[PDB]
Amino acid sequence: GLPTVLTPGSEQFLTTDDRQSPSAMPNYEPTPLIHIPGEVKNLLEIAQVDTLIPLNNTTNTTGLGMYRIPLVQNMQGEQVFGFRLYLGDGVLKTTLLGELCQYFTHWAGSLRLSFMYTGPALSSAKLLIAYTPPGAQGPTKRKEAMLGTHVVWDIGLQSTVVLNIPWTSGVQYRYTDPDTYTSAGFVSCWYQTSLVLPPQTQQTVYMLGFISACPDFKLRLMKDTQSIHQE
Amino acid sequence: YTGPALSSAKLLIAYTPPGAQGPTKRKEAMLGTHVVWDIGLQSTVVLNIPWTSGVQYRYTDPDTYTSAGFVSCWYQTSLVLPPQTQQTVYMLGFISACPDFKLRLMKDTQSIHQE
Amino acid sequence: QTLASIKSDSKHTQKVPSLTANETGATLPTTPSDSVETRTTLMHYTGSETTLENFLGRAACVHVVEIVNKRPTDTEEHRMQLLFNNWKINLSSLVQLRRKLEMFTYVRFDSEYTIIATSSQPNEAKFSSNLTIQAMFIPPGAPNPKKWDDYTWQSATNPSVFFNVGKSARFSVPYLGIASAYNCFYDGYSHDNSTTPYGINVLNHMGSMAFRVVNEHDNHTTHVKVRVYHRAKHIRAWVPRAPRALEYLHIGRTNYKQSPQNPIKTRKTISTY
Amino acid sequence: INYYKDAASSSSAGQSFSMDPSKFTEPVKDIMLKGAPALN
Amino acid sequence: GYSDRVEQITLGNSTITTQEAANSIVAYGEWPSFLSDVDASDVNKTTKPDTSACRFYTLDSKMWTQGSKGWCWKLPDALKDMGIFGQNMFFHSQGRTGYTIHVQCNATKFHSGCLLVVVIPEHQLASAEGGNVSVLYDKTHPGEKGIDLSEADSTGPMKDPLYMMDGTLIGNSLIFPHQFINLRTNNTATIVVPYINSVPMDSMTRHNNLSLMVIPIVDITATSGTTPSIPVTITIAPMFLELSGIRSKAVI
Amino acid sequence: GYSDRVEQITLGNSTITTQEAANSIVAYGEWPSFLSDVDASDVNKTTKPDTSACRFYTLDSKMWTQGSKGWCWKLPDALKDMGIFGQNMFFHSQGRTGYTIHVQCNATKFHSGCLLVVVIPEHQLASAEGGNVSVLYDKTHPGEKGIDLSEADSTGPMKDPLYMMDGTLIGNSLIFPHQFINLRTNNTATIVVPYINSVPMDSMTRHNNLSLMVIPIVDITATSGTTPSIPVTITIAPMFLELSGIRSKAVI
Repeated sequence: GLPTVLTPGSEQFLTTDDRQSPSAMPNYEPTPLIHIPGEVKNLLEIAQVDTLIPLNNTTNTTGLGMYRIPLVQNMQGEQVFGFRLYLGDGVLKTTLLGELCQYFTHWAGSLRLSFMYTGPALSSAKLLIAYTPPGAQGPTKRKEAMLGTHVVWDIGLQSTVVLNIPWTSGVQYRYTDPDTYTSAGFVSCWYQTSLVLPPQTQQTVYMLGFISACPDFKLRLMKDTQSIHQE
Repeated sequence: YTGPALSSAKLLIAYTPPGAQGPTKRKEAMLGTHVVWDIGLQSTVVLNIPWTSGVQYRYTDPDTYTSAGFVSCWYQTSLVLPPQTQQTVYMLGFISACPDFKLRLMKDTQSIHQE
Repeated sequence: QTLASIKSDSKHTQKVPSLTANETGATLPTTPSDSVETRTTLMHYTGSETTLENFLGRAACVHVVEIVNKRPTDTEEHRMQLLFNNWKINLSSLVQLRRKLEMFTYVRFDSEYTIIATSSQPNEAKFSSNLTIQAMFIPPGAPNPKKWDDYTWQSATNPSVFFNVGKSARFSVPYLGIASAYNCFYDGYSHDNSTTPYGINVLNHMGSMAFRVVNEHDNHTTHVKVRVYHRAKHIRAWVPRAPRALEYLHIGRTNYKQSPQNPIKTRKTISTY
Repeated sequence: INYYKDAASSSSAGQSFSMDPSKFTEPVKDIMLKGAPALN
Repeated sequence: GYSDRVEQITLGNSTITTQEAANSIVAYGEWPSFLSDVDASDVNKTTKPDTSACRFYTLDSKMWTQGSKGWCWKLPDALKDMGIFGQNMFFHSQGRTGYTIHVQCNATKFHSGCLLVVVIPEHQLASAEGGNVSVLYDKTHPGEKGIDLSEADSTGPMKDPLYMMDGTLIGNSLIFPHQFINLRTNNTATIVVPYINSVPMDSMTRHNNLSLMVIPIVDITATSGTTPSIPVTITIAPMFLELSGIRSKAVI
Repeated sequence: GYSDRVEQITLGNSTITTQEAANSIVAYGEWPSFLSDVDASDVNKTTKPDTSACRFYTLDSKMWTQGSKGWCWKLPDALKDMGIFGQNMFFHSQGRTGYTIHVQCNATKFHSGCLLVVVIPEHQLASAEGGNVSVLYDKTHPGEKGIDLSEADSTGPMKDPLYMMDGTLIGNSLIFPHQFINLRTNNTATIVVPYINSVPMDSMTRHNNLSLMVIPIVDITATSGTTPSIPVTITIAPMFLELSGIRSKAVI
């Protein structure tokens, strides 16, 4: 009989532990695995897939209206949209990326936004998409927005613009959950020129917002989400 | 020494090993380990207090048995200030471990409390 | 081994190691051999005891909570009545540890926790009960239980620990950042606003640890105190600083009493031995 | 000797280091205890 | 030959010349330098203003008289109005820099007294009110004015220099990079400090890195005459200024 | 580099540090050393107390004021009460030693005046009474007190410093190992003296070897103020102390 010593933690149940254990079904032979399309190895593979942003989550907006960003006629220098950038909250709370990230405490790495213009082929516009790093409020004017990271989008033949939002942080990781200290700043869009529709045409046109992780996107520590409850 | 550049003094810095009391007189102090400090151009004197012990370790906490003796300073000559000058001047004392300094066994301090 | 001292005989020279200038900020090393004649002798010492690792590597009580086994009362939240008790993690609570950590500006380590539960029955209980205690780690942004038996306790993604009263749990937690080192102090704000809170509380987002008595209500109230101990591992620290002299008032603050007691004891005269 | 894979689970090894007090005692640019005057 | 007490510091388009100085200090034995490619987490190409910012700026001098308690400045805050450096602090999300700090205090051979100049990283201040009261932004960001420990302020930080506004005795503050100005010998202190943080780069406005304190350990005095009054001048320069994340000027 | 005016003397467990000194003197160009096997006539194995005796001892300081005539100490007598050295003088029949002698006298740049420090071997003193009167033991062996040339004593030695208590003019005393303390420059004198005798070893009590005299050639004075008074401190150490002939403590 080998002398042994027990240590603190003996017989504890730790839900994150990994140990070997006896099989309840000795010599069992599992059903052979066949090729099934769509195998997933990492959640980060999923995080890189674009999903829609319910950006127009305004009061009294219903149905699919939340995923439609209105653009209209003769607006110049006006704000199209804007939101404080949160990963596990705000307008991104219910996105795929958002929900995946709600399972993690910390997040680092760049994000991508993209916008699809769905208006008439004969229409045109130029939009400014801008990102304002932490340490400032707003922007409230295009003149402020242009001082951040931005792209001017020529809504022409190609319908989609991609804005890569860089990891503008002095902190290696930010919190997924809302946090003043590690806040990610703001995202906004302004009319660079204006929406122009064919003569005598008056209507609202829309664009769709999308979000995905960049290849450099990182998630650090798993946790439960706040997006589900049970009685 | 932080007094006037025009001032001067000589101080005796002395260490008295365990097994004696005082010193009460300079004549006693001079019999221990000492240095005479010429307070001139360089402002700082360093006195290395040797491990004058028959015991390999002393207690950090007050202890008669392992007491470390006494430190004292005497006016070797006197403080001399420029003519017609009358004032107190000061010096600052510093302490540090020598390269041979050793600490042997960790314990809680008595310098903090909590309710 | 190395020498503590090297034999040195009487000197009469131009080199004077005994004179310097502390104004430089230097603390140039000197030895007894610079002031007195000396015998050659060995250190017989490695300094192992004084390593940072050994200093901050001893377990210390961090926090104590109390939870009970009691029939829920309709009029009180399960936090008002201690059926469940969520500790916000902060090593500053029990100040002996706090000082040892505050001695450095930046500290990095992995943590090891030990959790010990003890029950008591101050009432007319007819028998003891070795209650099962659950601890759940709740990272920032994770759901905070509302009820002792809430869905949150499923711990689908939250690390959790189960142990019995009289037993203990032990586990390691890797350095949680988010920075490259933990800050002991923070001379700043969460953001640029006059009314924003000042100090390390800004950065202390380690989440919280929820405790629960797993067992259903018995026929009497049982009180369980859970003591959490912490030990650092693989410890690195930067920029040492002077230890606090005055009594601490509140967690995360360097505040002290408006009329503090001078830490320095006095004597009748500078000449008193 | 290691039973777990996370580094955090390892024991508090175990590697001593030499001392380097010069960071705190001799940060002063270009000096040495030569017995030479500190300021000249 | 050369003497340690005589030195010239050239930085950008500015110089400092000293004749009575103590050897300068390079805090923790390390020079200021730029962020490496293995430290950085910021994907944005950084800006290096060099000369335009990395030059000496002088803060309004303060008078040292008997009874003075000492003064404290915060960095980078103290330089927030200093030309380009100042402006860069508000146009960038984050930045990184070391400093060269010079404390100057002239006197004659008939004067005595001694200042302690200490640079304290992350000097989290105690509120004057004690209790659980925090210190307001306005009182931790005085800019050039600094904090005069001689001036009462019921909403400010603790002022009594015995404790360096944090419950820690001044006697042990010498653990921090420091230098004395002993009017007997040197009349200036010089300290070079590398960027120190847990984060590669950080906000230049919501957070200070260094706290520069100058405390009259020994009161100023003359051999004769009335209470002396000697100005104390502080000159500070960014060493390796690296900036990132350009955006609309911060408003605070 | 180094300057001649700055020096450290380490001896036994004691040190002396000077910043304003003249180059020390080694009398007659020879260092103190131990008796060789071709000098000795004493068959008794000698004792070499080393550190226990060969350390600096300080004699009670005397004040230098205008009108002071100077002072004289006899060696080894002056050290007869100095701890171990002292005791060894009485427990041994004979002994041998050289000395290091330090005369210290601090002053400011507003002071002037000059001491002459002379070590005179076999300084046979003239009696105050002149004639054929000898000087009594008691007056040649004052110990630490020394002989104050300013103090009248009808039974003591001649006191007028013009002649160094022996009918020989002071002007020519510079033939002996000597050094000046010119308050203008140095503030201390250092003289190292080898054992000097016709006999390898000798009594430590019936005979002195050296006579240390300190004479204010130029009276102490200040540029302004009242008559100055500056202490003169003398510190002396045995160099190579060699003893022989242990016996019951001498009683005198």
